[PDB]
Amino acid sequence: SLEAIVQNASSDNQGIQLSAVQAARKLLSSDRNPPIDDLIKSGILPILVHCLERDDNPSLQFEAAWALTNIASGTSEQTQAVVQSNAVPLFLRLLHSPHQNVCEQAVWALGNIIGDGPQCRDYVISLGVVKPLLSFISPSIPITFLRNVTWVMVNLCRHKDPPPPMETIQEILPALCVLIHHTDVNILVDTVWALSYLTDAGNEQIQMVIDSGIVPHLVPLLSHQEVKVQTAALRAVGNIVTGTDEQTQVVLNCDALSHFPALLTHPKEKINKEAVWFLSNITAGNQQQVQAVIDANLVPMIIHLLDKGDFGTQKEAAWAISNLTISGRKDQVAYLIQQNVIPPFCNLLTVKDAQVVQVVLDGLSNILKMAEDEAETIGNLIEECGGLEKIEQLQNHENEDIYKLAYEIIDQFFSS
Amino acid sequence: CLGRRVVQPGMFEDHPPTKKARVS
Repeated sequence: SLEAIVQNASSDNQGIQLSAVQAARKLLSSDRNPPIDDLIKSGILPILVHCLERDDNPSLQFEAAWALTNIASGTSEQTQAVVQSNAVPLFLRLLHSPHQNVCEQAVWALGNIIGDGPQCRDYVISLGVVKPLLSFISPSIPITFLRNVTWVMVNLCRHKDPPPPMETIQEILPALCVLIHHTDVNILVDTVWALSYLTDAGNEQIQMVIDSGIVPHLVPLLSHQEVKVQTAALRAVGNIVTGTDEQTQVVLNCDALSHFPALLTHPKEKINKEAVWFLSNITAGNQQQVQAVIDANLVPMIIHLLDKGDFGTQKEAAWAISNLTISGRKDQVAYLIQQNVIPPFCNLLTVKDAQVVQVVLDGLSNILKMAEDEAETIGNLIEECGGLEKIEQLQNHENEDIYKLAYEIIDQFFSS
Repeated sequence: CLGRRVVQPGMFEDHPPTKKARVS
């Protein structure tokens, strides 16, 4: 029973301890629904944390660290019970144990604690976890241990309020440089996900990622054989291209766009959608970035998905089209018109997502304002496909911005 | 408003876990 285990664990004799703590560990590691609450409510936690101090019995340290790892794998309440027992400084001690299993288990437990949230992340950081954690990365490290290390690194990079300290990012990025040249799939996936959490942290974090030189190593993973690596890399570079034009251009300079035909035609709708999201952040850029998308032969594929993709992909393709009109030249917009953008663009005017309707109206407005002489041609194209009637109907839409813009488009371009 | 957009809900949902138990 738990009473028995607690009584045996609190002895001053390390053999009785070891016996009881192994029993608790077994309770916590034998299935996927462990009795965490019952072991917390038994009072065992400060006992396990004390066991962590016993450098004379490494087996005891290991069993207690495993038990605490699994307790800290549960909810925030359970992780926090572990944190409030003072486990963190002792786990950081055990990062220097001569015993490999104790060391790895300590890394694991700290992973769960850091994962609970940004203030736990920053407490563990402030006590100096990063330098000893990165000191494990070596040619000789066992691969399972290295995978746990890079998972912990994912957790050090994630959470955003606040994002990790600048100094920590500076310390982690060289480790990510090393690890992104790895061939193990889980290491790559976790490395790229850590980078993607960093590039979502702010434009200054993006700049740090860029300044590390790692982007040219990240872009070619969009064609990795493993779809998990592909999608992680798409997230990482996509977050970069949410930044400034210069930051986006760093990515474009690596020939990113050549990897997208295979993503726009991927069987998985979610990958089509994510790829179009990326490209819509490209076409929101300057004239040269719009031209890069054109030159890469991606516009017909975008328009095809605007017409025949799942609705999620279609929404993203609408953004791609409309964003192109922010800074795109008259000739670039004309190329869109030649590629038959108008009918599938207009088909979206009737959906219940008011955001998409606004996006498409904004795009049609910019297109008409841009096509000085051709505005009559384009207007007739809009009329042909039924778009004009849909604008007329949107004059009755609930949303002021939408029906305002519909009135204005009709008055400015369909009232001659 | 037109322009760049952050990663959208429903994207990249196969993320690494924040926590793992060690099961035998």
